[PDB]
Amino acid sequence: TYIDPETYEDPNRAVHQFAKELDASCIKIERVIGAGEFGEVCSGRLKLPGKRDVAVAIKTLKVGYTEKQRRDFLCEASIMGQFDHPNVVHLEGVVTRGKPVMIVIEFMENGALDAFLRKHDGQFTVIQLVGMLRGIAAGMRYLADMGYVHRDLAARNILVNSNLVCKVSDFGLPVRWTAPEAIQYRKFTSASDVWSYGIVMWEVMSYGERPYWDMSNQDVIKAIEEGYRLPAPMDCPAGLHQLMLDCWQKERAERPKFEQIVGILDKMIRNPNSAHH
Repeated sequence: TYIDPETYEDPNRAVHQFAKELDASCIKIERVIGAGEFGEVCSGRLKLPGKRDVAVAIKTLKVGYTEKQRRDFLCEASIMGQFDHPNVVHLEGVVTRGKPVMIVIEFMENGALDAFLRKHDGQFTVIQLVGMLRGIAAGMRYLADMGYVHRDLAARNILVNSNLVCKVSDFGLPVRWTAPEAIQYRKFTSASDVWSYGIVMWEVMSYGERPYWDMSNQDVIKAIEEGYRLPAPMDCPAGLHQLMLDCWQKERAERPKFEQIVGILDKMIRNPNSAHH
């Protein structure tokens, strides 16, 4: 079960409990692949004993960090280290003292899902896109069952590997992805994650359009309050859009659970015609 590392009196102690310390000499930084909240994100490789090198992403904590930043940065590792599922990004380990501070994660060659789909706009069949959504739902089902509420589920936080497997990422600690009760009353639960999941479905079926396009945050909020919901994207079957609508139920208890979502998508894969009903 998920342990919130901020329940520890010393959060540094949780890092060492859940994340393997790595020798910096075994980490090769090859290229800068992104900017993070805390420092550059790089691709490279990690040398493991007896094994061929594994390709990794390396999140750096930029030099000159405070203790608070180090703590906040490493919290991601102390959370990610607790998980083991095919659709959740795997933690290789961390470098926390004595050498440049880093979190080392499995390399996802194709990067963030929203950018990936924008690049490959119109190149995936409904069944392929549904397969991606099913992977994300299976990752979320696992997390919800572990007692973990994500809060920032969005296509930009889903990573895609060279085999097109989609995995949940971003375990550190927005409006248009967030359930109304979470925006207004800070009630974040797995049911508000299901609302976010609905938005992710729409992002996927639209090949990475911005939810609600150019509407302002305030206009999104008001629209949702009046019963507005985003339409089926081009080529999106009606049944799949109905599942989005179900994720966006005003009353959180009426939204499907992730287990139900997985089942529904599996049925659309086995019987693709049923995606229209």
